[PDB]
Amino acid sequence: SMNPPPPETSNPNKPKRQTNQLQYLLRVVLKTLWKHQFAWPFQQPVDAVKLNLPDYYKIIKTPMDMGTIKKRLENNYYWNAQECIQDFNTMFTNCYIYNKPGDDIVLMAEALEKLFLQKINELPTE
Repeated sequence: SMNPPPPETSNPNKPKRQTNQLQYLLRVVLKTLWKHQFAWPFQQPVDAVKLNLPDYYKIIKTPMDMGTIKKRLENNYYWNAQECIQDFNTMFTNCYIYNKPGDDIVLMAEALEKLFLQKINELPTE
C-alpha cells in the first residue's frame, strides 16, 4: 500500500567517475527524453498510493524513473554508461511488465524508448 523509499541517488561507499559517455547520457539522452510531451509520468517515482496501484511494488521489485536517473547523472552516482543505460532499460521494462500492451502509458514509454535507442546508437567511444 505505502510507497517504498525512492532509489538512492547518493552513496559515499559507491565508486563513480565523470566519463564522456555519462556526460552524453545527461546532456543529449536525458535532455531529449525529459523534454518529450510523454516524459511527465516518468519524471518521478511511481506514486502507487496516489494512483491506487496497491500491487505495483509487489510486481515491480526494481523501481526506476527519469527523476532518479537525472539525479544520478547530475550528482555523479554512476561508474560507467552501462549502469545508467541499465536504469533507463529497467524504467521501460517496469512499464511494459506492469501495464498491458497498447495501454496509453505503454505507448508513451515506447515513444521515449524509440528516442532513447536513437540516441544510444550514437553513444561516443570512451
